[PDB]
Amino acid sequence: DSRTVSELVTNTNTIRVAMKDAYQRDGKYPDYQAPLSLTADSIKTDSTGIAVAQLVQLGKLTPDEARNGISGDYIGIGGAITSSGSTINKGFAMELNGLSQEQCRSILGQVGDNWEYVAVGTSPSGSYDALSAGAVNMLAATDNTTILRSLAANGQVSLTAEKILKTCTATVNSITLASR
Repeated sequence: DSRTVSELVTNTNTIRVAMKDAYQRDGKYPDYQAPLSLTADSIKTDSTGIAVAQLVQLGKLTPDEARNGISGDYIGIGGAITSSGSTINKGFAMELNGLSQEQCRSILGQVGDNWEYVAVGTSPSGSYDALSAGAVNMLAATDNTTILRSLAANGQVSLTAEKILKTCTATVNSITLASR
């Protein structure tokens, strides 16, 4: 469903800018609070510190821009680290869950170059496996199948069509995008 993919791709850009704008004054980004309890009602009211709910409450996102229309979940957003021994979320990460191989490849080809960190996982609809385990390590080494691009030494990898074919190789795929 190309309309849904297109919407998610366009939204990814809006979320990136929203996060940078909202949390520039602070100098660091919020911890992950799962968005999996949110509904089309409570995206507008939730007070537990879920990033996408905060961006909606700030007017930076509409309620639908916060939602992954492929998985049916509100989009997961958590912290990311920018140095090896750090406890501070100097970056942020968003995860796009529940993607078929074809959806994953389409999205990667349309957004992957816009981010400093790009990883592919297998998080299903209903789960955010890349964010629920703590801040994302933006310095993870790149490899063929899972960490595509990162802030690591030699992590600035060109996301060629052939490299994208080497990933999203699972039945159910997910993409994690992170930035300073």
